[PDB]
Amino acid sequence: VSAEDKAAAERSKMIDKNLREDGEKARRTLRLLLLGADNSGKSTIVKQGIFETKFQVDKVNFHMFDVGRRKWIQCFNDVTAIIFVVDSSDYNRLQEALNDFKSIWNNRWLRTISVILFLNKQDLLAEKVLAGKSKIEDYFPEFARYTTPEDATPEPGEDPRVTRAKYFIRKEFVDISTASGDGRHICYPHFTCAVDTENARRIFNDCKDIILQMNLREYNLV
Amino acid sequence: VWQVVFIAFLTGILALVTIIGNILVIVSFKVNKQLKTVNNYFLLSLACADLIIGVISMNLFTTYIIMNRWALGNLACDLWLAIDYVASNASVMNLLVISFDRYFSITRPLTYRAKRTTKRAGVMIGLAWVISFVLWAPAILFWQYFVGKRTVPPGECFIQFLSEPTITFGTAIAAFYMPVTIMTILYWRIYKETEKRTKELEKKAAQTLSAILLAFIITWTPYNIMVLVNTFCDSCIPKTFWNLGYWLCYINSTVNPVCYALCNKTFRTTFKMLLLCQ
Amino acid sequence: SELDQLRQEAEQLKNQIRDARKACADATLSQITNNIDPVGRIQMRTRRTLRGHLAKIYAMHWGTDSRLLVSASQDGKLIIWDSYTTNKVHAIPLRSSWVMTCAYAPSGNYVACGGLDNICSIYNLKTREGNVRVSRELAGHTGYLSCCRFLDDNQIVTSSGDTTCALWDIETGQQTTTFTGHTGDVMSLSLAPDTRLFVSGACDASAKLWDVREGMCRQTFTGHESDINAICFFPNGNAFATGSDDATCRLFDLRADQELMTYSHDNIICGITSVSFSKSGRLLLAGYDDFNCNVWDALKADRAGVLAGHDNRVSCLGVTDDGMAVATGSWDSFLKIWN
Amino acid sequence: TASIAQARKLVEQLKMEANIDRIKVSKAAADLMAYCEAHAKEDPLLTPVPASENPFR
Amino acid sequence: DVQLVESGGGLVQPGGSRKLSCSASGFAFSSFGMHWVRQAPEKGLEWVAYISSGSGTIYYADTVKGRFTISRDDPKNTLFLQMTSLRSEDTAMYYCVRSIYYYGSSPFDFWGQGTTLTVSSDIVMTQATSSVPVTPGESVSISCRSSKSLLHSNGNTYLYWFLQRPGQSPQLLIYRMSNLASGVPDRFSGSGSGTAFTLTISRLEAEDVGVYYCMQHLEYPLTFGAGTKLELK
Ligand SMILES: CC(C)CCC[C@@H](C)[C@H]1CC[C@H]2[C@@H]3CC=C4C[C@@H](OC(=O)CCC(=O)O)CC[C@]4(C)[C@H]3CC[C@]12C
Ligand SMILES: C[N+](C)(C)CC#CCOC1=NOCC1
Repeated sequence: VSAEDKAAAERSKMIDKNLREDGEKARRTLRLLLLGADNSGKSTIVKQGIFETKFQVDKVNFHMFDVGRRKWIQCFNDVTAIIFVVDSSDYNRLQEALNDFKSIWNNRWLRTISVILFLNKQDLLAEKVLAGKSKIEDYFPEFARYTTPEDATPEPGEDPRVTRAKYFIRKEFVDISTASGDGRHICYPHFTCAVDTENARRIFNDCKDIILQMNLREYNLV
Repeated sequence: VWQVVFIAFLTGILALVTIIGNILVIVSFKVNKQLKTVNNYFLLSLACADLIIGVISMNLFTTYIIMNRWALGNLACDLWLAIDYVASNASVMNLLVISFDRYFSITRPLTYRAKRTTKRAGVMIGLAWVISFVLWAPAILFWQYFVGKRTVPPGECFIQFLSEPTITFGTAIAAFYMPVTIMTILYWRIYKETEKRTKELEKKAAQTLSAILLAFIITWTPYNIMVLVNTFCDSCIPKTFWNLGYWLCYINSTVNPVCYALCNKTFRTTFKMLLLCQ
Repeated sequence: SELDQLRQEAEQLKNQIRDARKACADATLSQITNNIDPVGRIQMRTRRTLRGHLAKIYAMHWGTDSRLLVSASQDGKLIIWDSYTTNKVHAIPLRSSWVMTCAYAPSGNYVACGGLDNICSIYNLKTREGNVRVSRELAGHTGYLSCCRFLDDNQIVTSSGDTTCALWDIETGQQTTTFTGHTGDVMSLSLAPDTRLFVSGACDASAKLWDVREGMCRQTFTGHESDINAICFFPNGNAFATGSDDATCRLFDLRADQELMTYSHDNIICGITSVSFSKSGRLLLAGYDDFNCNVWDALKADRAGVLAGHDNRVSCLGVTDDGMAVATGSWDSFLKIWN
Repeated sequence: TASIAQARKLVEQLKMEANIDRIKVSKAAADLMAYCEAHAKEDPLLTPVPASENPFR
Repeated sequence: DVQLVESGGGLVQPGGSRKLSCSASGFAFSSFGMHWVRQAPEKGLEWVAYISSGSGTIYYADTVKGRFTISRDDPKNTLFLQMTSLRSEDTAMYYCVRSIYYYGSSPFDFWGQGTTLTVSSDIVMTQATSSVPVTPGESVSISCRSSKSLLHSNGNTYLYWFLQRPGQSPQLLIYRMSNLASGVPDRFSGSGSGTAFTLTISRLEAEDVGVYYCMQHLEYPLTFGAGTKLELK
């Protein structure tokens, strides 16, 4: 060890010191992936190449990334959750939304990553089922066999024929989620609109549950 | 000797599990890079406390109950009494840090482990050993040299303040009774949050909770009950029963790698790889 | 007619290419090479580990002097390494944490990086002021950048997820030539030693040779069944090797214009993430998804060694100019220098 | 006319690749073979170098 | 752009104290190590102290150890030299030097102007040539010698070349015996081996006249040569 490479070794030690101080800061934030179609309205979820948005709920930092079949999906292998937005109003693209949700759920690099599901435009599907519009049972040939409509119902009241239209679309995605996964990752469904302002809390409550399951699994309490 | 060697054989067999059980925890922390986490720091320090018991405490105690009298120096049993009592104190206090670590990692899954770092985990282990060392080691090495003189017979070896009901009851609360209230209170609150999560969206919860709190109570409460009646009474305990509860205190050292490390699936996979694919 | 008549001409042209391809395969390359001694068991051991990355390493490039190397990770850091003494020469923060490629200039004055931001950022190292500053941000690609290589201090070629390849003038910041013709997403890119040609492997199970000074696809190679993730060039400059997701490496020849070897095994199911040749081209090193690399015989098609030192997916690979070291980065946030 | 223009461009690209000079594999095989024997002594991976000249000891 | 502005100096009684200062502007001061180099009117170039980046390594000369203190203020971009118990031997001009250390770096690259302070097992570098008459258009070779082998086991020989023009701060020409510095014309070259060094100038012209200095970086203390003055004809 000469005089100069001793000083070069001291330069490196300052670099490891600066590399570990922001890695601690990087470990304090949560990374979220945003996915959805063009009509999903995924930008109007949290009122706050690649588009990155910052928001804080109860003093923990969140990081949401919007990009824009998907070869780059292996980059988001260590994310906390994936936020998927569905156009529940547009019944034409719902089967495409089921097929797109099938690819995310059954992906090789997303076998342990939870998905937070936002059925966007839930007010718009009310007017398609309360007023005179296209029949929901036409596109999906099993709704008219309305089943267990309002099997359990949590709403103060919104013309409960709308609620069965809500529950059938929600059950078409949970059936995909419970088809495979073996309990490693859990899909959380929610109903959202543009006027809703509680979307940041719903991700915060779900991400708290996701970290809780990983913590409970290493103590064998689940 | 043809019939009483079964007591000698059984003690060394269950001691042999303790060394190989604890050593497999440290080498799993080394050969597996994924296990080198802050959460697993307390598992290693518990194994370090339990390694001293397996190689020193139960090996030297099993000569005491075979021979039936002390066969070492007068200033050599006190060192054993200092080492054995501190390491057993360190084992319980390491469990209390784990109970606190599991409490905040469940109730605060987003606001606790981010602040906890390698510097924060150092003082968790440090006071688990310093308080263990301070409470017992000066109380045994510096007792005959401070108040009175030697009081134990040359043929026996006890902590030499068992007769005084002033510091024996005080240390019994400050080593077993106070920590067992915290571990029972916290783990019930941990089980409460497991049922709360499932209701919002129960089988393995009660299985691990019972195994944690019964492998600790059963292996320790005979000793801490027997030590309290010797504070006021003198010779109301048979020596056959006293050494039974004294040796039950080392069974917790045996099961600590099982109920705390092997609950993690990552540790269980690394245990099978080292045991089979040597 | 119209599209129906034009589709018939493409089928006849495709049949003629295969007919001309079959007329050149007089004997198998594996048949001809079955007269030389095998290399035996190649035993390479880890020499030192470069630690300091806190996320998955996605890219690594050697320098020209074979002592400096730059590594790209998901922690938004570019680290220049002194591979002889483990020392970190530089730590370059990145505006984006999603980088899929990194490059080192042959002169050593510049490094490059790119990823999901669709921008090739070029950083100046040998400046005044004692700091590393970004000197150029190249924009114009639509998809994510998958690979980038420096032709010189003022020219760089990028691979992207817009199914195209580009050539840039760094001083002007403009796209000099755009390379079109692929169907799928282009994953990797290798440069000939004489710089006049380069090859790219895409997600359409096809590899295409391009002329940098003309902009036209000279040749097209189709022998794979899945996504081609990696490509490299034999040191001769007239052959290249492709790694794919179908657990199969293949060697192509430019002048023969067909496949030459197929590197496969029954116990290998995982795909190939990176490929690299040796100084003489006899050894073909490939990185896989089963946490280790495999050393193949480029003439004998037999496995000659396995480099198992990583506990996560090997993502990048690199062999020095003098052949004295092999550097392997992976998703376990470590870099291993093998010898 | 986008489908016609796409089909017409593929034919012209196919014609530029269907008429090129090609050699046989046995000449290409010998070129890759003899390249290795002309550089086998310059490969530290194939032929190990003593640790005196190793910069990674 | 890069500037190292000095302050302090003056006429000090013996036994007094002074605090020289150096303001740094135009470069990252935090990542650079700093050195104080004096120059007596009746002598050459002498090294005083050294502070590293991050202030974790500090070295002093033997003549000033115990009474001189060197410190830096990274947010203020200013390094200091607290000098106590002054004698007549400390009457000199005190230059401030920036320096960086990594693989391929060029330390001692930039010098500043100096404060004129007036008070009322070490390797020896030998520059045998003192005054040399030089005509323009010719080739001049300057040789330096040491008391040890300045080549290290990592293939590095630690020999530096500086040029002091009249009324100007010294400027780095060649670092590590073979590599040219930034902004230096390509006519300068350096070659040699252990204990034998040679600087070569080809086609000498104007603004290439001064006292050339020979400096070693193998081991602190940092020792300079006597100097080789070049003059016109
Ligand atoms: C029965 C007695 C003798 C046990 C010995 C005392 C200590 C070893 C224990 C008892 C209470 C424990 C404390 C209980 C509560 C907290 C607050 C807790 O606060 C946080 O969670 C901040 C986050 C972080 O730790 O970074 C930190 C651990 C700490 C100090 C624990 C550290 C270890 C303590 C002091
Ligand atoms: C009882 N034995 C001597 C076998 C080991 C011990 C001890 C210390 O006793 C404690 N009670 O609770 C915590 C420590």
